Amino acid sequence: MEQLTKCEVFRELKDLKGYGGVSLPEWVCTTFHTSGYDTQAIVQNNDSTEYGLFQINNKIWCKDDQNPHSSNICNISCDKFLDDDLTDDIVCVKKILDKVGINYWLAHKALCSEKLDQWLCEK
Ligand SMILES: [Ca+2]
Repeated sequence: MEQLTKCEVFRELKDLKGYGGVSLPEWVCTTFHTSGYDTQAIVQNNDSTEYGLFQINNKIWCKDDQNPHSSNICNISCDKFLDDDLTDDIVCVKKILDKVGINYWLAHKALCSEKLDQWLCEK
């Protein structure tokens, strides 16, 4: 467990601002509903494990020591998404948006396309 606060996420996701048409308040909203802002969120559900603040699965995007069938499109080890530096997470997230789009994150369409004003930080 290692969470950031809304305002910290707003500071650390600065590169994604505008990328793929998605604003910062959408990403701040999306990520709360995706991982609670916890950089070491790990969720195994059935056939895949999902890592970090962005919940990137070891199925298509990264290499996992316990799943050799991965496509590893991000060409990285999934554990590098469990640390405190979101620099590479952001790189992976740009490849996902290139290939799949922001709808990889279900909270976006469901809870974060409307009324983004509460997700603001002038702090
Ligand atoms: Ca990282």
